[PDB]
Amino acid sequence: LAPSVVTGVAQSSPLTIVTNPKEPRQPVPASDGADYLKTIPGFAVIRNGGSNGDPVLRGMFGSRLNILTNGGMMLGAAPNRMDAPTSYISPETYDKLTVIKGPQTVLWGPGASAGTILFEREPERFGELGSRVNASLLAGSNGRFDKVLDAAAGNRLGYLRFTGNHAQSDDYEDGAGNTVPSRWKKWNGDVAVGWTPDEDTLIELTAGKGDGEARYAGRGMDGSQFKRESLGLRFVKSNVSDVLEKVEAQVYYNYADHIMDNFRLRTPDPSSMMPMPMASQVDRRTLGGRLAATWRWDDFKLVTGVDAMRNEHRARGSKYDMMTDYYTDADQFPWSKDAVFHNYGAFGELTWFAAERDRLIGGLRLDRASVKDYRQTLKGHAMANPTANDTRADTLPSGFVRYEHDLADSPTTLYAGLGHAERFPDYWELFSPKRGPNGSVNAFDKIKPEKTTQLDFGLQYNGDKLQAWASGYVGVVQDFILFSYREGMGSSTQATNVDARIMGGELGASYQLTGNWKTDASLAYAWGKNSSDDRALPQIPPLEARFGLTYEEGDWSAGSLWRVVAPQNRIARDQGNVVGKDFDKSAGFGVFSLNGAYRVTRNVKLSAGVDNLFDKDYTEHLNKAGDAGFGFSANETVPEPGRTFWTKVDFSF
Ligand SMILES: [Ag+]
Ligand SMILES: [Ag+]
Ligand SMILES: [Ag+]
Repeated sequence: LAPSVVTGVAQSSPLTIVTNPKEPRQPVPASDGADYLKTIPGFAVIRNGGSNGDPVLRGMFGSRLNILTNGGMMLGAAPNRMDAPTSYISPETYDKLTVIKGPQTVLWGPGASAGTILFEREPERFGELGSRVNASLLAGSNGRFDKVLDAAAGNRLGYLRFTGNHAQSDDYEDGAGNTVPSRWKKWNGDVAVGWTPDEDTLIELTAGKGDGEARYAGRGMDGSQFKRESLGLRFVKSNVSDVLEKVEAQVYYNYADHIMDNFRLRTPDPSSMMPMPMASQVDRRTLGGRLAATWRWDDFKLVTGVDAMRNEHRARGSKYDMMTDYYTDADQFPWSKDAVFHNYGAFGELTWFAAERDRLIGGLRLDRASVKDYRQTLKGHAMANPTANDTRADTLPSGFVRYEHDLADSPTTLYAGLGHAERFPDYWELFSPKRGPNGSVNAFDKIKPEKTTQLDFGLQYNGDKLQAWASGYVGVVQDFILFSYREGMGSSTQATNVDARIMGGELGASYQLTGNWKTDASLAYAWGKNSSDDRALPQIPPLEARFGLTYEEGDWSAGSLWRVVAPQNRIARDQGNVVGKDFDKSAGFGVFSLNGAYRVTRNVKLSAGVDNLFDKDYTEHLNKAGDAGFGFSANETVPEPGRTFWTKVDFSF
């Protein structure tokens, strides 16, 4: 019952990881969504700067991960994901983070081939009229400073709840002593109003907003604005009848308003194809809802429902009077809508509790997706858009079966699962490519959906001294949406569909040596082949191992962590996604860290860490190339941080 610092999260039930994001984490997260996934084996991150990394799950990028917040979808607006969904999330302000690996759920929306990720806030439970507050402060190297506050008050009938944060850091340094362009700032504030007439009923209104900025070593431009607007309403009714156990309904609204320039957090590079000041503003408006019923009886549990989502993207840019010095900022022109998406779905999951050591789970969903290209003109001056105002649509079924078995002698679950997932192309796959497949007018017009078929299998072992887990996967992907970079100038990109094979897995254990000594370890491995061109997939994270050792004693704990990464020699030069491309094989490396925690009272607890103690100078295979306007040469990727120190206090009254 001593506190400690999180260095890895184990897989708790089959395919499933649940963690409390308010816990300290030993490579200290930069207050964004991707960094809180680093602690879960299977996840890697593309670094852009000091924050707003792009999460990669089992080597799978982008919307193949379905990342929800309170059930709703946040989508950003940069043409090259400079503002990925996770850049708007602050995990500390949530209560639960859940990951389901593989296409093994249909409850949370379309296209979740790689996995679904669920940041949740839980409704307040208030008996007598009262209040609660929990908060934290973090301080560290390079001006790192974080405030987080979560307060609520209410009684049996209802509650008001506020959660907020402010967080920042200056440019960090790499192990070689170089200052990396990488400073950032984020703030959020969210209210929830809860009404609970009887305990069978809950109705919750939520609203919030946030803003931020980020310097990006790995881009020619910086994020001067990350405006978020959020509205949500949720209704849960339990115990409707003897078989109807729950009914939940949900509506959300997320607006994202991103600015992107080369003069507010940097100087315009005179040597680049962009010597003059230049901003570009983009927005994303997402509206969606969910309606689900949960039926329970005998040895069965059936969950049925529908969902729908719409979203809209606009952009507008600055102009530079090149024969004067006059600059007209982007907000002096009207927005140009360029894309609208629609999806509607119906879904069900059935569970059979055969016997008591036996579970069978099946799910199915049918999705109707559609998109309309609203670009009247394109990009090199302006030119005609050959698909102006065209629509296209498709109907996509997905589902899975999964069998779980509990052994009698020893506490072990074995599971295997077959799943099939179909994903409509997202905004970036249809609008961002400069070119589509060969002989197409553009990407919007031809890029096919992506269809994944995958076998998932693994085990859970829950002893008293030894907890172990493992999940492996083999799958094929039809019409994998691939980017190829055809620099030669600037860099032009082409979207194509290819066939792919994928395999890999994660495994981990945590063994209690004595009352005071705990040890754990994990390993994550992804692998991919372009079957169409007979060559590796690009942008695949290399093999990864974590080794932790912890000593607990009464009210305090001290731990050490080794992270060890193989080189990546399977690469696909000038291929990748909307954000990055492979170019060179990566070096293996090792990073070491230390941490401690101390509980000073039932209300106050302390934490501290040294990240990368030996000031190792390294980079990750997935990080972006650093920009020529900063110090970087060709394909030199962004380095990770050198030694950083952090300390943190947690309050809970
Ligand atoms: Ag951008
Ligand atoms: Ag620019
Ligand atoms: Ag320009």
